[PDB]
Amino acid sequence: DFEEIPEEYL
Amino acid sequence: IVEGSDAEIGMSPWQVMLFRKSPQELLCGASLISDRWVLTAAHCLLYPPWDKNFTENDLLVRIGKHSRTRYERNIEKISMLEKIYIHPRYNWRENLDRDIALMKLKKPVAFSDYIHPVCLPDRETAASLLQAGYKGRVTGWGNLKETWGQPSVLQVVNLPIVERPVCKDSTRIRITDNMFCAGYKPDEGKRGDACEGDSGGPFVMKSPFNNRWYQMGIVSWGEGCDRDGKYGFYTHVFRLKKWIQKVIDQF
Amino acid sequence: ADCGLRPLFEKKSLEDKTERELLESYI
Ligand SMILES: CC[C@@H]1[C@@H]2[C@H](C(=O)N1Cc1ccc3c(c1)OCO3)[C@H](c1ccc(C(=N)N)cc1)N(C)C2(C)C
Repeated sequence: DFEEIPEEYL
Repeated sequence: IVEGSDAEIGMSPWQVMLFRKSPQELLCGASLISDRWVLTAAHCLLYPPWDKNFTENDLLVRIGKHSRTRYERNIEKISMLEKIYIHPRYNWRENLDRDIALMKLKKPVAFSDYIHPVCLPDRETAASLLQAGYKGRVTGWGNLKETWGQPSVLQVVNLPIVERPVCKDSTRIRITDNMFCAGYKPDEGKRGDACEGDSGGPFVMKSPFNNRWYQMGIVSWGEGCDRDGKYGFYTHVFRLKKWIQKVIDQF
Repeated sequence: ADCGLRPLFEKKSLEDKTERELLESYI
């Protein structure tokens, strides 16, 4: 259920 | 947090979320203690019996949050870990003695209305506030119930520090001077506890002398959540402060 | 330091809804 985080962070 | 309440915006601006990258989930709570250092419980990152040993690259810290699951655009900041430091005498075998760890961030986090460090106690802060019956505050995004759900936003509960013999008498685990326990006794009727997912988050107290928030404790352990006759146990921050300074002074 | 002083409470002299409970327990 966690909203996706900006790709950069990952 | 069990029998807690929704936090207010900016109520706990030092609250940190330890977030696993893949699979994307909440790892633990933590605390911002300066622009590049985060404080958490050792067991959040290292617990061999369950084969837990997270590396810097396995996670992120999320600061400024309120919502548990939302990416809080323009509010939250997400930082990468430069290096993890675990107390070398953390006793994961017996009782979680010295349940404490530091994480250094890759880049300083910018403070904001939502992001702000908590103070660490000195001897007199500790001597003045860490008294049975004095209440502290615990915050986190952990479970709302021992078994069954999860919160949509950050939860908060205030709980009184408990007399050492009562802490002692509530458990078979051997208690050390580097722990304290907090919570209401069955007689008091009021309820509340930390629970799964709250680990590593802060126990804070507001000094009546200088009106600042100090982090006295770290959510460490307990048996179930909000059970009658049981109490949450917290790492004694002031007692481990020589190590905290040591690490920050050195690195 | 400015540690421990929240921008949206202490710094603007606002109290959150339950900090008095804390104060009230400090004797
Ligand atoms: C990884 C440790 C886990 C941890 C920790 C918790 O309590 N553990 C069990 C424990 C306790 C004492 C010990 C020990 C293990 O090894 C030696 O002594 C934690 C926990 C923290 C607080 C509370 C509570 N206040 N009720 C409830 C739970 N849990 C949610 C886990 C993540 C499973």
